[PDB]
Amino acid sequence: LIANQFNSAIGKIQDSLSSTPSALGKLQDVVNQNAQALNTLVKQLSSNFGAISSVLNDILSRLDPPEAEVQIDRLITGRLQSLQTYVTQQLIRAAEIRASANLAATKMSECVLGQSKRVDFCGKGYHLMSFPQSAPHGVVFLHVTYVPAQEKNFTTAPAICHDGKAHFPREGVFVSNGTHWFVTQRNFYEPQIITTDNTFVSGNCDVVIGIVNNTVYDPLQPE
Amino acid sequence: PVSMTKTSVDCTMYICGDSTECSNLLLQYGSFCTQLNRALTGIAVEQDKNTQEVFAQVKQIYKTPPIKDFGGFNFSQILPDPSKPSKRSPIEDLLFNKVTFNGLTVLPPLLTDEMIAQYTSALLAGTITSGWTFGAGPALQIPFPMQMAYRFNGIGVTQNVLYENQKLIANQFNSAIGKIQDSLSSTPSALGKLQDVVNQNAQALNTLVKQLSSNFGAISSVLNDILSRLDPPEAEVQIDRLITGRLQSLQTYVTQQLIRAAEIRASANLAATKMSECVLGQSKRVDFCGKGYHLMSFPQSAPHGVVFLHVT
Amino acid sequence: NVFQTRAGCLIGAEHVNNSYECDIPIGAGICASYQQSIIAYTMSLGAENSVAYSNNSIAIPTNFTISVTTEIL
Ligand SMILES: *[C@@H]1O[C@H](CO)[C@@H](O[C@@H]2O[C@H](CO)[C@@H](O)[C@H](O)[C@H]2NC(C)=O)[C@H](O)[C@H]1NC(C)=O
Ligand SMILES: *[C@@H]1O[C@H](CO)[C@@H](O[C@@H]2O[C@H](CO)[C@@H](O)[C@H](O)[C@H]2NC(C)=O)[C@H](O)[C@H]1NC(C)=O
Ligand SMILES: *[C@@H]1O[C@H](CO)[C@@H](O[C@@H]2O[C@H](CO)[C@@H](O)[C@H](O)[C@H]2NC(C)=O)[C@H](O)[C@H]1NC(C)=O
Ligand SMILES: *[C@@H]1O[C@H](CO)[C@@H](O[C@@H]2O[C@H](CO)[C@@H](O)[C@H](O)[C@H]2NC(C)=O)[C@H](O)[C@H]1NC(C)=O
Ligand SMILES: *[C@@H]1O[C@H](CO)[C@@H](O)[C@H](O)[C@H]1NC(C)=O
Ligand SMILES: *[C@@H]1O[C@H](CO)[C@@H](O)[C@H](O)[C@H]1NC(C)=O
Ligand SMILES: *[C@@H]1O[C@H](CO)[C@@H](O)[C@H](O)[C@H]1NC(C)=O
Repeated sequence: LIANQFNSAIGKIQDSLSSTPSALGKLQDVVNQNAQALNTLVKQLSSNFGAISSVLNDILSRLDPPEAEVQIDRLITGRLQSLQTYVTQQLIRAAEIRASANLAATKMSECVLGQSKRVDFCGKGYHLMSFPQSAPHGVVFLHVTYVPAQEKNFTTAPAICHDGKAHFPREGVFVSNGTHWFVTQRNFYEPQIITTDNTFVSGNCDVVIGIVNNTVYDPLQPE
Repeated sequence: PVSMTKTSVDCTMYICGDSTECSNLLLQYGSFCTQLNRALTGIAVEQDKNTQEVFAQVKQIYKTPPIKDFGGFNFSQILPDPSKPSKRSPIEDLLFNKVTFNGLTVLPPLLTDEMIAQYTSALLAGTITSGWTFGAGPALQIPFPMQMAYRFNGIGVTQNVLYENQKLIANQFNSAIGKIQDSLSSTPSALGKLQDVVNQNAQALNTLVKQLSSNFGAISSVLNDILSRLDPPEAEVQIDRLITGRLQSLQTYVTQQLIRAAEIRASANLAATKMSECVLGQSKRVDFCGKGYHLMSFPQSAPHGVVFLHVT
Repeated sequence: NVFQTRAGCLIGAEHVNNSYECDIPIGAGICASYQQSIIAYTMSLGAENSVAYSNNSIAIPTNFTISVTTEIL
């Protein structure tokens, strides 16, 4: 069943990526920002900035150097200002991209090379494993996680009183199905008979609040 | 801090006011402040993205039971108070009380303070009634002492200690929760981090506005005076100097805003990580969720920020 | 027709009592979407949920799903 669920999830992920054009919007946003910055930088070359013309060749072939120097200086000032603006924007965007790349490297180290206990760091749910995938100017992580489902109601007690002693669950939790009491793991309903090898004794039945009466099986009594 | 105030500054109204000749002269510089407007709008959108990433992490809006009996622990200082006409917890109210044209506009945030308070209430109710389960799937109810027994077991202490000292631990928790409010009320410098962001943005706007009274070598710092005292062929010379100075001031403001927005985005990503790990679960990372061995965390909304109560 | 919000006022969108997930952010809790005309509403943070809590009730999953999600960086 787990293998079938894993295969179905992989197929659904592939279909969702194929049928939705907005899935990869982050990389497209980065590409669009870079391309638009380049386009603006190039289009800045058609501005007079106060000069007689925006073309250096026209200014050169129309005026003598002593009078064309002012126009060339105005063009130089404008173009240098535009280039500095572009460079500053590129530096800021590069810093943002470096932060994103550091995050991606951390996710690759912790989600793929191992199992991460960090909540929601490697996908929503209890992280099981991850698979890296290459993308143009980016990385796509396939987070495989365990999502519990089909829960039901149980009556729980903090401890079990037996022979004037308090028993606490060693690994799981005490539950009741209506008439009997069992001990089951916290993330999955696998009830078991309350014995002395899955509970531990600490004190009497006078300190714990809400302790209930039940019989603790002893595996040695039959023999 | 999570987000800062969203400011939109217009080119033609700031540099040139309502002067058509100044706009015609400004057209010669190209598309400098199409870029400036775009950058400011991008920062404005990023602020709403920060708030969404921090607070909008849960899908459902969980509610606490009408009868609030959690085995001696009481959360009256962090649960919403229906008596006030704000649906804020007392600590959130104290936090909201501690914090104190020329083409400039302030865009209201996408999420109002009441909606952020609803998100915080949903997270608190989920943590109280279901522990860390609601952050990783369906919300499974669990008695609060039993959840604290799990959290005690998560730091290397057997769960019988909590059951044998339940009322003592509840008393200690309540006392610390009350001391948090007393310390916040009695110390005006507690919320310095948020006030720094507020002060920096206000100072930047004030300097940008005060740059409108600079001559920049022109005969006057008022464009109307230059237009009313000179003919075009001479007035354009003065208007050029004014345009250069005002444009470079606006570019400086935009660059400073971009860098400070990068700062705020880094802080908001850290806040989102802390909400995902310290609040929605129990973290084994040392000093990430407060000094000591982490037991749990409680989020609280603050104006342009988030406050975590790390129980350890 | 004409609606007054905190972020200015909106002309050409019909204000409704209903609440849906935000489609086009307007501001101050107001969002707009196309249904057939353009409607403006107050965004809903999610479905209402109230988990039944008592001192002695627990919920334990009995079954599970393996879920795979994508994260792009
Ligand atoms: C709670 O669990 C117990 C233990 O499995 C159930 O008792 C069993 O009931 C079935 C059906 O009547 C019998 O065939 C078994 O012999 C019983 N086992 C024992 C050990 O007595 C009990 O019915 C369950 N109760 C509910 C309400 O589901
Ligand atoms: C659980 O069982 C214990 C005994 O194992 C019960 O304690 C008895 O309580 C009665 C009524 O107060 C006393 O007269 C007895 O002396 C107690 N016995 C012991 C050994 O202390 C206890 O009441 C039971 N709990 C429930 C809920 O029925
Ligand atoms: C929860 O703790 C709070 C601490 O503020 C208690 O609220 C105060 O209770 C005293 C009586 O003990 C009243 O005089 C105050 O007016 C209360 N303050 C407020 C703001 O309501 C509250 O009683 C405690 N709850 C329980 C169940 O013990
Ligand atoms: C746990 O969940 C899986 C699916 O998530 C259930 O498998 C289904 O079982 C029914 C009943 O036999 C079949 O009709 C379906 O085709 C199965 N689906 C899949 C995907 O295999 C499974 O039954 C659940 N377990 C229990 C005990 O209810
Ligand atoms: C448990 O019982 C409560 C009682 O109100 C009910 O609301 C809830 O749906 C039940 N839980 C399950 C998992 O069926
Ligand atoms: C749960 O609440 C009821 C009602 O007061 C009480 O009688 C019962 O003892 C409580 N259980 C525990 C374990 O505190
Ligand atoms: C929206 O709901 C309120 C309820 O207070 C009602 O008075 C109002 O008329 C409704 N708006 C419209 C457009 O029907």
